[PDB]
Amino acid sequence: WGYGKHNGPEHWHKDFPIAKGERQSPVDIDTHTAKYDPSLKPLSVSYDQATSLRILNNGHAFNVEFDDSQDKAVLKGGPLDGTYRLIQFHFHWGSLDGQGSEHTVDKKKYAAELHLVHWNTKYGDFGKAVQQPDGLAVLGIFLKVGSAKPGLQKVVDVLDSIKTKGKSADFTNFDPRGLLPESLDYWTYPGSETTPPLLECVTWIVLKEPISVSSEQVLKFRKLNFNGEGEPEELMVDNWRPAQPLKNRQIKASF
Ligand SMILES: CC(=O)Nc1nnc(S(N)(=O)=O)s1
Ligand SMILES: [Hg+2]
Ligand SMILES: [Zn+2]
Repeated sequence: WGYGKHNGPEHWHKDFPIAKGERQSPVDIDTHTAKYDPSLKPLSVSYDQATSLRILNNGHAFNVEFDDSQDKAVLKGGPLDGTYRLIQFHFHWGSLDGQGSEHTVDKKKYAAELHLVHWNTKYGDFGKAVQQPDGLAVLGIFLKVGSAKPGLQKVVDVLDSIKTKGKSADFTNFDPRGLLPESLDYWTYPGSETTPPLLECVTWIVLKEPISVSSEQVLKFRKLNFNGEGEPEELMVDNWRPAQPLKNRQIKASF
């Protein structure tokens, strides 16, 4: 599976038939059919005791991994019942600045999208959590191209260390708070992981307020490679899944 002509999203259904299931992500957020629900609590993002461990290029994107052995960085509040542990975060980006996001907002596509993944602590570990309809919660953040994001620069600089598939680099003392927008106003809906196994286990929480990063900061994203070392060069660009049919679902807004 990958994002190419022969192994791209329009083919993942053959090994992963859940690709055309019931609650698949991403989706277009139509802001006028989004149901403002005033029973939706504010988000409680507690990320001040976060331990980042490392960064690694896994062939389809890079993941800053975190130590989820204790509630150090947790997400609760909003639509969530219970505490969800931060395990890792990654982006999806495009080859140009008019594509990149997975989720769109009135069919508009932004330059990229940050996903901070969290698993429900009721289930003991991430592994058991994806056996559950409420196992995961992914906080989604849109990136637009403008002024540079200060807090994004440590990530951008490490990317030469992990140019190719399989590479890693110790990456401690990274504080994820530096990537959060000013406002925690979100849209939320039942969905899925957007990369195989496409498990229908995610409560998505997409923020309304994009962060901006600079054009030179996102250029560095597009230098990475899909391919392993000593293999033909495949630039890691456009690693996003097209929007899926909302099928029944209604998207709520906290605003
Ligand atoms: C281990 C892990 O995190 N797997 C994920 N699969 N898809 C994710 S995504 N596309 O929803 O943000 S996270
Ligand atoms: Hg599930
Ligand atoms: Zn993702």
